[PDB]
Amino acid sequence: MSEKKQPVDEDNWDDDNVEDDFSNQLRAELEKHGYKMETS
Amino acid sequence: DLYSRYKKLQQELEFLEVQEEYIKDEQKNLKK
Amino acid sequence: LEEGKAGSGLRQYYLSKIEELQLIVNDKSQNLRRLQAQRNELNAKVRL
Amino acid sequence: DKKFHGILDQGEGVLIIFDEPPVDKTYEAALETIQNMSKVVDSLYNKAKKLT
Amino acid sequence: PPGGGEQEPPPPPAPQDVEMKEEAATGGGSTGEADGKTAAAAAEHSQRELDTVTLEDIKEHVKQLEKAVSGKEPRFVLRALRMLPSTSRRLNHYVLYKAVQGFFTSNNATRDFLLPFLEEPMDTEADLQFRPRTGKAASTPLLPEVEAYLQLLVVIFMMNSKRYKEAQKISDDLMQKISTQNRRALDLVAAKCYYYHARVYEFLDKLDVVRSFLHARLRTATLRHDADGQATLLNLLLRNYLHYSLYDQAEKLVSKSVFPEQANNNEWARYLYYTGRIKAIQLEYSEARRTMTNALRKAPQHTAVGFKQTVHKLLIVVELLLGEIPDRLQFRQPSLKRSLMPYFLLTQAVRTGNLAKFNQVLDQFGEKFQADGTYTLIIRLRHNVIKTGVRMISLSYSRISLADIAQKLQLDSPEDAEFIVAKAIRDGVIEASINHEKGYVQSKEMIDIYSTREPQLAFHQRISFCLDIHNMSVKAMRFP
Amino acid sequence: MYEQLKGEWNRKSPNLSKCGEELGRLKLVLLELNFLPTTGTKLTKQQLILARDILEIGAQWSILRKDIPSFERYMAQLKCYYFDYKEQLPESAYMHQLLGLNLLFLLSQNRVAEFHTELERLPAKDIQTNVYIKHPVSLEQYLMEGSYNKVFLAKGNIPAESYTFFIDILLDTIRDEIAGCIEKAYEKILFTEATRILFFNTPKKMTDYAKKRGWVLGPNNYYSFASQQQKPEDTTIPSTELAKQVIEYARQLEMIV
Amino acid sequence: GIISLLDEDEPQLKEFALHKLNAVVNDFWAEISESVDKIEVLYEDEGFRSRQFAALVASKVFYHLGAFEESLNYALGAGDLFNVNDNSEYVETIIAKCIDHYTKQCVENADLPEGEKKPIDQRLEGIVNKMFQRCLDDHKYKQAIGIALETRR
Amino acid sequence: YLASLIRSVVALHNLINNKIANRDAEKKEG
Repeated sequence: MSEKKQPVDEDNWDDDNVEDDFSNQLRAELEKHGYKMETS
Repeated sequence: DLYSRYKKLQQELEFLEVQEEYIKDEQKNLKK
Repeated sequence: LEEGKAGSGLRQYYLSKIEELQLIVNDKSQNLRRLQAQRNELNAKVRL
Repeated sequence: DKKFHGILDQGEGVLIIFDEPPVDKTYEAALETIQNMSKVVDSLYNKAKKLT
Repeated sequence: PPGGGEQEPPPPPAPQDVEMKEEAATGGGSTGEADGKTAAAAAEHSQRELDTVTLEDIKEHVKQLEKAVSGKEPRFVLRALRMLPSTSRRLNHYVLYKAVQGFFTSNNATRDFLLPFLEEPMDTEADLQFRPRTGKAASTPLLPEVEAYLQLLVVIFMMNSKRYKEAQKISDDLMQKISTQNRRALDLVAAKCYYYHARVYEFLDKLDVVRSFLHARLRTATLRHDADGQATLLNLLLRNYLHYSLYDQAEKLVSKSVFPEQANNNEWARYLYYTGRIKAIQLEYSEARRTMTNALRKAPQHTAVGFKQTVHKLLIVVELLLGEIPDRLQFRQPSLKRSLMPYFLLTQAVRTGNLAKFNQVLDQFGEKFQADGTYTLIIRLRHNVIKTGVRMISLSYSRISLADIAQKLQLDSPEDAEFIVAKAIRDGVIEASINHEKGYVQSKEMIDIYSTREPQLAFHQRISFCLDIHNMSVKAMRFP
Repeated sequence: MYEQLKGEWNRKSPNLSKCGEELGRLKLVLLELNFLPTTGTKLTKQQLILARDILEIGAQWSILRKDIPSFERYMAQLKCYYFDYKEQLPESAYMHQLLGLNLLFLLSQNRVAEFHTELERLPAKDIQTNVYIKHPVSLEQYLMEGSYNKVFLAKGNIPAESYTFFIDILLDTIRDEIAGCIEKAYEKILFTEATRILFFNTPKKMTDYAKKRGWVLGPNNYYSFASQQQKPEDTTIPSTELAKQVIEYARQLEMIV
Repeated sequence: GIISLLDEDEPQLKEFALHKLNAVVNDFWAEISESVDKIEVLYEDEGFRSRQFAALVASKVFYHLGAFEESLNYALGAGDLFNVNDNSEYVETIIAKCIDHYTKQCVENADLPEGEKKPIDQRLEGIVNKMFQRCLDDHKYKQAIGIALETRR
Repeated sequence: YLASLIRSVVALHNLINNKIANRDAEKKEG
């Protein structure tokens, strides 16, 4: 501000928003989708 | 004299207040 | 007095407050007089 | 491939052809408004520089 | 010793030049500015004083160090005097005292000897006109020294400074009252020290007496002379009255007004953040999400560093309670990164409907949550996550069965799955229909929003707001 | 000195006759030191601490007579003692649940803004400790479940104390909400569906619902007729008010001019 | 909540009420805002001895809430207690709204020109000449003729 | 639609060009 209270108290990082969605959902993913062939 | 000028200071104030209607009403008619 | 010169002084402030507001609108009409005189000069230009 | 305009129906088995390709209100507007953003962004260099 | 001894003389001339021309050129300039015109205010040196002190708040203040004796405080505070143009000799005397530091043995006249120095402008007989210059002489020497924060025996001297600074308040209200306009200059100056009033107390204890002194100064500025004064006091209010209990939430209703006109800019943007955390504990999301998003785009310019960054962290708290949010790493800063790491994975557990991941975040990151004081939401944010999941499924599916949504959202029971959707329609979450036999949930798509009707009704507020900006442009264009 | 005061505190009161005499005894205290503005020398507040104990049981007597203005008077005093400028006072075992007596009553009147501000004074004290406050804030989580069912599961064991009067109001305020929260909008709900939440067996409350709702009374079933409900168009009149908008719209364009 | 203590109808406690009010009202200025409806009951009651002082604190919470002419309605309605406070800012506020209402009422009556005159309370015209004795005591002639032109009478 | 769409662009012509031209003459005069 610098006044008042607060002074007292592409990129891959941009792509990480979509990448972190892959961390908790469906991995990447290859091996699992590759296993879906012979399952059914 | 303080209340005396209190009644003397709104003349030019109201004179300039009506001077606002002066320029407005004149420039609108001059516009047309 | 104190009724008073501070109270009437507050009266002198409201007038100066309205006068400053009037002085504002005066300056608001000063460039507006220029915009009026401009087109009025253009009103003389179309006749020129 | 745009060679055929229409839609089918799987339940009752009927292919219905419908089209309304032209829109002159939306396309000629939104494209200019996106361009209008480029007119302001290019002027943001004038704004911020003249003030400080 | 010979090398370090010769390097001592050069630096002090630097404050003897730029810092000399700080308060002498601005104060001497504001002299003729405050004698007339005095329109508005303006008094452009008032905002110039903001460009100085805030720059001084970094370097050099008055001190430093700088390898001087800190004799700049007694320098300008004596011999005001003042009189007709002979006051230019007082500035000449201020230059003569500069050579005393670099010639004779230099001594420190600050601290214990500052008590008689604050009485000098009243003892010089007389000021005789501008209190802000004496207020500046009672602040710019003393207030930047507070950033040392030694806390030993000088805290009462900072209190003695505010004592004579309250004597300036005695001269603030009593004196003038006829086309003053110096209070508007003081409303910026008296705000800073009033923020320092909080800073001095915050290092010892909360102020019970100054809270009563706040309401006294709050109402006395209304309606007689108020420009930005009540707003800066309202900032002091919502600041401490939020962090400290209680009832101060609804206290804002009787203070508003607004208070118009908001001054100045980002001052009211962070104010919208202060009252935003209020509405955050009020649980109203619609008004809280618009006041926080507006506070981000209306707050310039930083840097540095974490002031705007850390205040933006707690600003998206209302977005975590909305139920619709993306990942917050787009607002991340490399300096704020390490600090928001417990707060980063937090919203990552909000985007997921996992109960084990949501509970592990509160357990591991609870150490950071204690300093935030945000535990109020963590109990009811579980219901916010389950609304994010049910909105994700209802938007991605026409019919969604209660048996299929049970284990996918791991509700594990049909009974509470019916209790979720029952109060979802009460909250207007989804239109999904439910047929009760076993039962199951058979819904249908929602439509008729279309184009004609609703989007054109919103355009009424769009253009009516646009023509208000036209009025904001007409008002702004008429000032020059 | 003064008294006799606590002699009737251990025996409480058989009826409201002794409660009126205890108020007359408290009236003598209000005519001397009142509630304030005596800073002290906190020794003069020792009888005010003894006053807190009889004001606590006074709220216990005020909630026993069900009178709302009487309960809020004795409670506000206990809240002002904790809101007093002197925060150091002898601790009482009832200090926890007496805040809940007002907090659970604050939930009975359904104040969402005043609920979280009550926890704002002591946010940390209501989490790691004070189970008396922790149960209703956990019960508020059950209201978001919703409960319905979980309420009686939390009602199994409570000290409480005195929460019985407020939870019965919490009952009745949920009971009329069962009729509202079920529909709109569902297609149909069977008889045994709503009967599970209504508990009892065949009370006159659901017989009253079969009438007051209206809605519909069907055999062994209920309906949302008619229809879903009333099927709002909503109106074709707003086509006229949009022209009224253009009136002032051209007016805002005429102010430029 | 000190408002809950007002349930007693005896005015003897109401004097101990306002005695608590006028002190801590700094923090309770927002708290008394919901009690304004109860202040109206104490003012409209004829058997209330503090109704003269109840109008004082009524104008306190009003002027605090932004009410100007509403404070003047309970100013003249405060009896002699409205005339007895010369202290600090609270005096000059209410009397300025009273004098402005006084000077615009006299000019209004001057345009009648005669007959059908509006009722004139003794307190709005009283502070005029009563406080004018200060001009006679302070001997200042500039303020003497000043009020003379304001009243027009 | 033509109202709201064009008035938004007319505003973009009115607001932008005015603030530019006004900030030009205002701050460079004194």
